[PDB]
Amino acid sequence: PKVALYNQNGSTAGDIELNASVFGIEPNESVVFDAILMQRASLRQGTHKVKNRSEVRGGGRKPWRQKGTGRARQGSIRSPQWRGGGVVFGPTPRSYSYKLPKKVRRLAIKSVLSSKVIDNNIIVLEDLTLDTAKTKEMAAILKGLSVEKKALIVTADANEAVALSARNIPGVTVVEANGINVLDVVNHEKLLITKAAVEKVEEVL
Amino acid sequence: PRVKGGTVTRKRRKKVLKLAKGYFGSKHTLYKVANQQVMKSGNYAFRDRRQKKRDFRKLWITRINAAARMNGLSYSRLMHGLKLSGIEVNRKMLADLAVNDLTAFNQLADAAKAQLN
Amino acid sequence: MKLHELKPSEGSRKTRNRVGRGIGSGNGKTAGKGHKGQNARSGGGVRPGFEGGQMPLFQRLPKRGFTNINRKEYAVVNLDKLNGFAEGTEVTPELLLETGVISKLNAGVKILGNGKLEKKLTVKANKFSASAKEAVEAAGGTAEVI
RNA sequence: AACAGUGGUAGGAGAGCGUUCUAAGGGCUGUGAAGCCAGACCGGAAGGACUGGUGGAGCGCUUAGAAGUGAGAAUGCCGGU
RNA sequence: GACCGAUAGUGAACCAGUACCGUGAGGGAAAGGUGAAAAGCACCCCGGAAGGGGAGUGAAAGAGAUCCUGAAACCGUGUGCCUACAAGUAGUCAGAGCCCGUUAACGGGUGAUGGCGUGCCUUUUGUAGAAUGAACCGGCGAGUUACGAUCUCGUGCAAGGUUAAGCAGAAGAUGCGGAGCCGCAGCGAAAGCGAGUCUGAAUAGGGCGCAUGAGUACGUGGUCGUAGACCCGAAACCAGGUGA
RNA sequence: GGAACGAGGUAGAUGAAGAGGUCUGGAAAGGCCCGCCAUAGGAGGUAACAGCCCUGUAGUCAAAACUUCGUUCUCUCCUGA
Repeated sequence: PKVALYNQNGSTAGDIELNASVFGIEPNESVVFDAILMQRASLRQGTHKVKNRSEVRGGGRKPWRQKGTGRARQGSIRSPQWRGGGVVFGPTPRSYSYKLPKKVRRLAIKSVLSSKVIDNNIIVLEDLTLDTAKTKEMAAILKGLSVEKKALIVTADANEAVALSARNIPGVTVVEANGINVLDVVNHEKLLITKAAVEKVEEVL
Repeated sequence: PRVKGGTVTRKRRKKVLKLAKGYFGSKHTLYKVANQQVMKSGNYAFRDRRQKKRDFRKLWITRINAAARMNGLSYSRLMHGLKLSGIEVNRKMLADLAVNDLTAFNQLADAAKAQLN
Repeated sequence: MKLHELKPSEGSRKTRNRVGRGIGSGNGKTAGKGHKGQNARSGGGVRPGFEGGQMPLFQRLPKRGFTNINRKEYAVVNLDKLNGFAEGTEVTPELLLETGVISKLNAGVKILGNGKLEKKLTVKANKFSASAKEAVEAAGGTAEVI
C-alpha cells in the first residue's frame, strides 16, 4: 500500500507502495494475543523461595511423650501448624518461558505491522540526519510532524546521533531494523520508519 | 505473592452479629452461638409462614360457628345450605366480618334456612 | 489490538478447579475422594499392575521369539508418490532424499507398487530388484537395481 | 408464544462473587487517602452502596495476566481475658 | 526481582547463639513506630510521694515517655420499656399497652398473653444422645511443583509437521543451526515377502492388514506414574559421640 | 634475571536550567495561569507528590605509594636429511 512520504520536516510530496504481502494481509487477533502473552512472560526472573519443613533451623527431637499427659500428639516443633514452622508447598524457583513455531511468529509480526497501516499510524521518512546530538532538535522535529504520545523510531544504519538524542525524552524509543518485535510496535501508537529500513524489513520476511 | 486477608473475615462475622440483636445473654455477643441461632430462626420462619395460613382459618370457622348457633343452626348445616342455595361464593373471612358487624349476617342465614327445606 | 481491549480466542482457556474450599461447590469436605479407596488413603494405594493378588495376565501368557541383530529396514516409496517427477528425468536415492519424499535413508530405498503410474523415467533403487516384482513391469523396465 | 418440569448424601457437569500482585488506561485524595465505628439502602445467593463520626496519608476503575486464594471444629500452635 | 513486610522474612530488624534449662554432649526464646523541630509542661493549687486541676509550647496534650491508628472477648457508670403464682434448646408466628421519629418506607424500640418447636460437627444400618470434639475472643493452619504417558478444546501447518545443544543479541523478543524425533504399509520368532502376508500338499482360517486416508508443533483444562506428593500422628533399626 | 610504554584496582575533581505569579494550608514538592535545561526526567532527602532547593546523575578527567595484566627490548638455550 502507498502511504505518502515526508522529509526531516518537508512535506516532500510523494508515496511508497509497500509490499502487500507484508502490509496488506488480514490480521489474526487470535495469534497476536498469544504472541503478546508469550513475549510478556520470559521477562520475569522468578527468583523466589520459602523454607521447607526440613530446611528450617530447628529440632528433630519430639517435645513430649505420646501418653500419660493430656495433650495433642506432636512431633517436631517445626511442623506446619506450629508458630515458626515450615511452609507446606509455597513459591519455588523455576522458569516461565516457552516457544512457538516459526510460521506463527511470522504471521504475528506481519499482522501487527499491517494492522498499523489501517489506522494511518505509519509515517515513512527519508535520510533522517542529525548534525549534532542535541535534545532540542529532536523535540522540534517531533513537534513538526504532529507527534504527541509515544512513538517508535526505526532506522537501519545504527545511528548514534539519533540514539543519543531522544533517549531522554520520556516517550520515544529508538531501535534498529532487526530489533522490531510485537510489544513495542503495539505499545507505541505512532510508528516512524525510514525507507532504507522499510526495504530491510520487507526483505527479511 | 502472599495474601494476608483480615478485613473480609471481620466484615463477614459482623454481619451475623448485627443480625442477632435482641437475643438473651451471650447469644447476641459471641459469633459461634449467634450463627447457630440465626440458622434455626430461618428454618422456623419458613415453617411458621406455612402454619399461619393453617391457623387463621380455624379462628374464622369458630366465629362463624358461634354466630350461626345464635340463630338456631350449626356450622355444617349452614355451610351446606349456603352452598346448596344460589351458590354464595363468599368465603369465611368476609363471613366473619359480616358476623362482627351483623344484621347482614342474619339475612344470609334465612336465605340458607329457606333452601334447607 | 490495544493492550486494554485484549480478548482471547473463544473456548481456549478454562479456569482451574480448586478443591476443598467450602461445601457449596461440591468437593467440599472430602475433596472428591469419598471415604477413600485405599489410594485416597494416605500413602498412595496399590501398584498399577497389582490386581489385589492373582497370577497376572502378563505373568501368565508365555513370551516367545528372539530379536535379530542384523535386521534391515528400507525406506518405502509407493508408485503413486513417484508420479510427480514428470517425463524423462532420473530417480536416485539422493534426489528423493533432498525433496521430502523420504525423510531418512536407513539401509536402502525399496519401491513397491500400490498405486498408479504414468510417464516414463529411470529408477535406481537399492531394493533387491527395484520393486516387489509388481512394480518392475509397472515401471516398464528402466529399473537400475543398484 | 404454547406445552412440560424444578426434594436430595457419595459423585459428574455448568455459571458466578470476593482477595493479593502484574500489564494497559483513567482518576481520586490534606478543602482529607487507607483503616476503624454506627445507621430506618440495593441485589436470587455468594455480595455491593450511601450518609454521619474517627483518622491524618494514601487509594480506587475497565480489560487482560499470575497465585503462599476465602476458616467454626485437627485432646491444632501463639497471645489476651 | 508479577520475593517478605514485624505470629512474615535468617533462630536473631532491638547489646542473640544473648536470657534461661542441663554434670555434660546439647536445646533455645520474647522484645519495631512521640513530634517537622524537645519547642520534653517556668509558674499556682491539693497531696509525705505517686498522681491530678489550671496556666503555658504545639497544627494537634483525647500527642505527655511501651507517647501513629487503635477491633473483639472482659470490666463498669447513667437511662426509655418490661419483671416477685412462675416449668422454659431461649427462638419463630399472632398480639394489646407505652416511648420515639427514618437512606418515608403497607416506619423504629420494648414487649403482658396464645400456637409450634429435643444445639453444631464427626461416624454409622441407625444418635436429642448417657457415642467423639470444642472455656471464650483474635491471628496462623491442608490437593503444589518438576519430568514422562493419555484424552477433549483452541490454534499453526498439513501427507509433512517440527529443530536440540550451540553462536550473536539489554538475564529479553528474534536470527541461523537440518544432527535428531513422530507420521505416510503391513504380516511373521526370524531369514524374508509386500496389499499382501503367517500357519498349511493344499483351502479354510487368522489378535491380521488394505479395501474404507490425517497427522504434527505449541497452549489451557481432566486423569495416571516417579519424587515426602494432601496435612498432622507410633513402637522400633543403624552410625558417630557424652556421662560412676 | 633486568628496562621501558599502555590499560586497570586501592581516596577523589568538575558538572545545565524557576525564590515565576496566584489559592488553600502549621508547613507547597499540590491546584490554576506562565517559563526554561537535557549525551543529565537513575535515586535519596527537604515541615505534603520536585528534571530546574540540597547530595547527586550523563559526560569528561585524575595517583606520591603499593599492586594486576599486556607489548617490546635486553637476556639465556646448537642442528635437521
